[PDB]
Amino acid sequence: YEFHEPLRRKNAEDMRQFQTDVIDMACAMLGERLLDTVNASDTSSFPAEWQEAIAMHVEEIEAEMEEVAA
Amino acid sequence: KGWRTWEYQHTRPDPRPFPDPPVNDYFGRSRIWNPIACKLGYVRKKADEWGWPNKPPPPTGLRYSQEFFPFFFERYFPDAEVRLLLDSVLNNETKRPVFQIPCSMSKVELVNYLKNIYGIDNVVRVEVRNRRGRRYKNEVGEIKMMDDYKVAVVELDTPVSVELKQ
Amino acid sequence: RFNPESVGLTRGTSAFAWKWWHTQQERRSHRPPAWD
Amino acid sequence: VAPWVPPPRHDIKVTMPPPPGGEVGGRFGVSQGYSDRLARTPYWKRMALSTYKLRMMENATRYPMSEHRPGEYDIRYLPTPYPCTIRNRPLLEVGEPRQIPSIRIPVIFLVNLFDEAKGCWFGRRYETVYVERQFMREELMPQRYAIYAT
Amino acid sequence: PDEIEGPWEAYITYDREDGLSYAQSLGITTIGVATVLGLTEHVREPQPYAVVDPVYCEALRRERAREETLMKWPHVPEWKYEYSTYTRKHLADIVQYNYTNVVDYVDREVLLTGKSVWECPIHIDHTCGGSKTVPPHAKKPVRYMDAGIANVGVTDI
Amino acid sequence: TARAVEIFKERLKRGIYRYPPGPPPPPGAHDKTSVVKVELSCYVEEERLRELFGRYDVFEPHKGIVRVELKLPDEVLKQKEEAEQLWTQYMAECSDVKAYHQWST
Amino acid sequence: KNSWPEWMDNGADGTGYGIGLHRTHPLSRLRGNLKRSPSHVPRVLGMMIQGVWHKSGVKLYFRGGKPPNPSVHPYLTGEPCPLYGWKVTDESVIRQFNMPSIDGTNFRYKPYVALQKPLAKRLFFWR
Amino acid sequence: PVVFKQGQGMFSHQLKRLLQKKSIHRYNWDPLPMYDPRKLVHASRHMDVETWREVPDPHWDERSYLVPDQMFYNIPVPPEYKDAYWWRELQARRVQCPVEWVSHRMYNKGDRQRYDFQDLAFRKKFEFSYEEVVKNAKDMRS
Amino acid sequence: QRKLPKHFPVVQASDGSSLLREETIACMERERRLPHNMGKLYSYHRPY
Amino acid sequence: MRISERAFMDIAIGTKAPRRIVFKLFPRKCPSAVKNFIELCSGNVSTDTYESGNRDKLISESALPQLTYKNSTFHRVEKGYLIQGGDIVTGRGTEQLSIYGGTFSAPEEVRASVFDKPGLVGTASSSPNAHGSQFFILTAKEANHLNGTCICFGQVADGLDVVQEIEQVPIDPSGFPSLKVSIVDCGVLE
Amino acid sequence: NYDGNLPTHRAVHVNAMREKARQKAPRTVAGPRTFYNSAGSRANARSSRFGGQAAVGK
Amino acid sequence: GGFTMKYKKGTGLWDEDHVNDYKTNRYLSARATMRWYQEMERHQTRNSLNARRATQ
Amino acid sequence: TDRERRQERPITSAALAVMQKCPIQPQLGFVHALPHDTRDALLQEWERMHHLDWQFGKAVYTPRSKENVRGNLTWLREDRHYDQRMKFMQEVESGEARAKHMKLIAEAAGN
Amino acid sequence: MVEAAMFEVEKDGGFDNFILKRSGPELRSTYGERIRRHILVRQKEIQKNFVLQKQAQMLVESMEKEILPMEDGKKVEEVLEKYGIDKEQLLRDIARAAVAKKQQL
Amino acid sequence: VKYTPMMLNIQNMMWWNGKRNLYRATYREKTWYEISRTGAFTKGRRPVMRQKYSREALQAALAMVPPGFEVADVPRPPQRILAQSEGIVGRWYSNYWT
Ligand SMILES: [Mg+2]
Repeated sequence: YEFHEPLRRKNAEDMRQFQTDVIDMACAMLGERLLDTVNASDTSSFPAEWQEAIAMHVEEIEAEMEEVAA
Repeated sequence: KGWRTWEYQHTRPDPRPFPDPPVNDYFGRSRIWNPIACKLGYVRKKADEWGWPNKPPPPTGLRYSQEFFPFFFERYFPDAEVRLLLDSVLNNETKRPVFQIPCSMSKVELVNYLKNIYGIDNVVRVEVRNRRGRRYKNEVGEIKMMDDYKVAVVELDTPVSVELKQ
Repeated sequence: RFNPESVGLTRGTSAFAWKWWHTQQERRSHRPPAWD
Repeated sequence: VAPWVPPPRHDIKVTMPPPPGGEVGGRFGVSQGYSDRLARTPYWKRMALSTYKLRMMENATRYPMSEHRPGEYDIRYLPTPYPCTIRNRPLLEVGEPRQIPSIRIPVIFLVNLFDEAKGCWFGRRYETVYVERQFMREELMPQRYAIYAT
Repeated sequence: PDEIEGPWEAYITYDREDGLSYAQSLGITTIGVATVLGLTEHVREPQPYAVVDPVYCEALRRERAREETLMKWPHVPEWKYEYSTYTRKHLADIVQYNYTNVVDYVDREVLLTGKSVWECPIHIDHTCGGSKTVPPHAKKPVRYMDAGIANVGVTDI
Repeated sequence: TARAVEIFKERLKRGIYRYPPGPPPPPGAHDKTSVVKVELSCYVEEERLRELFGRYDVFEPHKGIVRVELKLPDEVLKQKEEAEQLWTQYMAECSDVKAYHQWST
Repeated sequence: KNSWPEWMDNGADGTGYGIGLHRTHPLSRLRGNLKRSPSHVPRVLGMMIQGVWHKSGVKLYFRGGKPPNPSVHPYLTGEPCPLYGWKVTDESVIRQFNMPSIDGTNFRYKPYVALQKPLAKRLFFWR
Repeated sequence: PVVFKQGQGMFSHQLKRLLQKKSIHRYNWDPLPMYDPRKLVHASRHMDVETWREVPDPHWDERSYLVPDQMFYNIPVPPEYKDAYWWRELQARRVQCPVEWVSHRMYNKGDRQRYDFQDLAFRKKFEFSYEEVVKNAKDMRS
Repeated sequence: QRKLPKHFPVVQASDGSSLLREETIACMERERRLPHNMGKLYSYHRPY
Repeated sequence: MRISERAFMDIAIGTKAPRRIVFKLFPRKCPSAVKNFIELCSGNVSTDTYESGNRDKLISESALPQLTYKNSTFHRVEKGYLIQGGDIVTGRGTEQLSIYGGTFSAPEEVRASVFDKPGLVGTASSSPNAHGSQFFILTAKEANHLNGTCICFGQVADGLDVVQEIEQVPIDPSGFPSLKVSIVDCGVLE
Repeated sequence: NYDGNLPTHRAVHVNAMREKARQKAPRTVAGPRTFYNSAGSRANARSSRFGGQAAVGK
Repeated sequence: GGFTMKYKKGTGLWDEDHVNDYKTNRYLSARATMRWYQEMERHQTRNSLNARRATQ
Repeated sequence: TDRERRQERPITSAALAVMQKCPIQPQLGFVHALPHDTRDALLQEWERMHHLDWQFGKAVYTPRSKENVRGNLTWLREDRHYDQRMKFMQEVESGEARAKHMKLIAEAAGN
Repeated sequence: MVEAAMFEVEKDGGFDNFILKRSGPELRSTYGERIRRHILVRQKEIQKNFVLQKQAQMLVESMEKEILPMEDGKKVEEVLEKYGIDKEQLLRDIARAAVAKKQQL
Repeated sequence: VKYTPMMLNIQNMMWWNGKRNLYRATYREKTWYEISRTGAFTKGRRPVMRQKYSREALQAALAMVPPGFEVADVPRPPQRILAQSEGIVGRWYSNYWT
């Protein structure tokens, strides 16, 4: 048991991290599809605070891109 | 240049320095115990312990526990040949008799032996010496050697003696 | 002339020897109580 | 000491012994396979566990070929129980110089690659183009611009 | 024997616990010339978790390894001609190896008393300690059709 | 030793030992499988049986089948052995009758 | 490294106390330097024949004369210490001889079983 | 460390005869430090998120490949990783003894026909008893 | 036919079991080293 | 120990309020296990050491594991089968301990044990002859495979809802309960 | 590429000896075998070149 | 091994034919003659039985 | 830490039910099949700079969640296998798989 | 490797394909065995990542049915909490997708 | 290794000097003299199928041949292939010698 337990423990941690990565990739793809639907269709936008936070994060990401470029 | 190897039948000759047998023929005072272990030792040990190969081997727990027959018998039915040297306590009141002990026992083991099997409860100290077994030759000249022993001088509190009726 | 593999280690060293001479629980996050 | 000895390789028949271990994938040098279990099994038990159609299917011979290693002869029919060396032999023969030319291998392209110095396309997407071995190995393959045409 | 094909029992281990339900739903009557007789659920005792647990299986395999090692190693042949070759000594060697004054003393005492002796007063090791070199489980093989006229039982030649 | 060894073998067969002190899980809890016994009159190929009894809803090469074990009953096996002995005796006897009466005809 | 402790190689005492070949009980937990491998035979034979010369100027295990027999040495029972003489680490090694008592019919048992005078010097007694 | 020289004394007279003893032999297989075989019992398995432990996959247990071993006697590993244990299988199928000690079976026709020589496994094949041979011949009437 | 050569010593119980084979061998070796019936030794090389 | 027929534990699921579970022991059929359980539920630690005492001992008596069920945990819980706990040397589920010493044994009591009703308390043991402090409350309906292995030294008279509540705790990948199910106070109702 | 039952040239043996002298680096000394290997170094005064190694053994 | 006339071995009217017997004597006693017949029959029977056992 | 993050943001029952209703499930035991080497820190940090990590059959394993998909043969194989799985699921939900199975049954019965 | 081995790699269509086609004693290289273990582990990881992407796609297509109109932020956050998604991380990946779209255009 | 002991004609035999060459087979099923006996290997003046069947057994062995088979389909195996015949077994017509 002292030999075999760490292996199943690592397997359980791998399953937990797999579920976490599934959730994260699903969130990323959900954001992608929502943005695509918004910029494609008409009269389908985000709430006020949502748009404000999205614009702020876009500004931050563009600043980070300019920093890693220069 | 090659040899005429077509004239000999395929048999291996003996080496020129012929090896001596592993059996030790020396029975003197500097007799050496052979550290090299052979297959026959293991075979005889298995056959004596659990009847190899006619009986299945006991599990590792029983083999490594105190209930394995060799250890069980050595504990409950001890086999220690402690014999008294009469030349120390015969017609002389001495405070330190002399015993012949198997070379595997120690001072504390001898004290326990004398205290429990015979009841000698007054033991001050023990001085042990390892002596080679007594060797001799018979009429035909064959060399014999008795089992090795240990001379143990055991100091007591009260002097003891054994009286021989004249 | 220049036979390091034939000569002994006392007379020469090979390219191999010359090259290899140089070569040869649970975690819990804790924050200091000093800061807020 | 071996407390467990692996069974004979490819012993999946009821009446016939397994093929030589060298033919199955073990060591060569043996022109016949032996199975201790099939040998110890009495003849009446084999005839009971087999039927005539199954017996003939197991007797089915592939002489002079081998069913487990396709494209080559069988080591039990070769003079030595080792495989024949006329098919899988070294690249150059004894006393032969190396004069192999530069061969051009087919390669399936994955992107529209355009050489700018020559001003022309290496190959279109999903196009089988014959390119140089070293070029494909060191430049096309690592960039994942193309894969081998198989 | 080939004329009595007899009933064959096919035990099919299904992946799920719905076994024999899918079978009765299929409901085959013949397959080739087999004429399937019946389809039942093979009653068996439930295997404990020890059969599938890797720790328990590793312990059992360790025990089996130790048992087989103790049974197989070290390998010593049951018999060979070298045993009977090495355990042979001459009469002078036997007398020189095992001898005590007991035999002569018993000769004198019996001559003086008049008693009878039925067993030797000393144990004679005819191998001169060579039989201790042969493993204990040794035994000679059975030889068939030997080249000897002794088994005939002749009493006049 | 023999008595205790047979007792310990019986104990190990049931699987009652576990390093972390505690009772093992129940036996029929992790099985998750069943065995169907099919009675045939003639020998059928294992591949045939597997392709005819496999699950049509499983997209796997095994098709819900773990294994197929064909067996002859003990009575049928003893019957086959006795019939083989009788057939050998019959062949020998007919050969002997032919060879004995060949010369008188 | 080695399986046996390092005081068997160089005793913890400045004089070299605890040097030699130490045999251990099979069921004991201590480990000694008595090994019969083809690699350990040289040093075992060296300790048996040549001995061991200490830097203090004394032979610790075998000065001379009759060589010791490590196969019959009493089993190891502990380790040395600077405070006392010897620490008994393994007590199950020491044979505590213990015999039963007269409880029961033990007063009638004799060394021999009964089957259904002035001594003189003789050369031989048969039985 | 300990050197060996001639002697000419009684210690050397004893050593010249004691060093001729044949030490006990045992064929030890090559260890597997890189590819631990008993480490792959947890490889290629599904786990139940309810209890966070592996599932006793019958298909896994059935298709598993057994790599022999001296202290665990064998290990079941997934067949994908079985290619790294091709030499231990050869060492296990081979006789656990130097071939010179048993080579007397390849030096005569009788043993060359009676013994199996496959992966260097000097194991005797099946042999009918003389009574069995006589019985078969007499039943066949030839 | 003998299962052991005619010159082998009989180390076995009366019933045929080999439970005390090694003990019998040790007893025989001890008796060869020093028999209990040994009278007065005449050789000039005596143990004492 | 007829005076002590029932004990109680205060189980806390992480940060929740302690809930009481009351047992009911059978000292007639198995005195040793019941006595051990009662002594562990009691846990008299009234041995108060002084300054000079600590100075001459150099080691506090509290440095060694005390024979108390207090501050223990339920390390082993599987939904639908049982709940196991009661470790002294640590809270991980190994290295049992008893009042008689390391581990006790009682073959005449083990041979007569029968697990056929839920809410039955037994001693969680690795082998039938090595019993310690670790106990388990059976939650499943019938467990007939535990007949000559453990010893059922009583049942639960009050707290089945507590058992079912601590059984529904999710298990984390480490094989332990996600929430630390502990025993904040144990005692005996004489 | 067939021999023709012809002897080998002398340069073959010369190059073989050169390769042997180059690969003369490793050692084959064994511990317990040095006792018998030291017999080539006749150090006892009882050793004889023409008589042998008879009188040196005690 | 090698070439030996197996096609002639066993073709005579009796067992002693086609046997390379070079260990005989000009005078054979009763025991010697009995052993000679025994060895001829034993040679034939051992050859036949060993061949049959190997083949089967 | 990762344990704190997991206790902070747990997995919901709906997401878990979706992940379990997914047809394919992963196998996580491959990290145990990596070759193990007892390599010291100095030696490994020297090889990392001298580009000896991928030489002589060696390699460097780093866990990845997203992978570049272009010409990836194993990814294409898994994609084709998933397409075949979806086709088989469509067949078995339409009922033609049972139709073919019953056809095989009737053929084996008549033959 | 050798020149014939490189030709065989080009024939098989990849170093990984060549190594995996060679089985056991056919590939008698310890370097080959190490690289084969690495390739097998990496293949299993690639299959794991494929399954991961499929799970993510299923989650997205399951949660899109309610978040399609995104008329109310509270209505969106209800589904986000029911499926266990961090709103800040969602906004951050939306911004990353927007920056990527700007870079693409 | 640049020069093998087989080049220098060094006689290394177990019965001669106790040594054996490094590059050789431990077991040899057939020695060089048996391999050179091409008359007993190939089909030269030597029968290969020893079973002589009756007229009814000949006809029964021809019924298992599938319709549409011709003798010209089975080629003569090369010289290095052992000339042998397993008798009347399954797919026996594929054997040129049978
Ligand atoms: Mg000296």
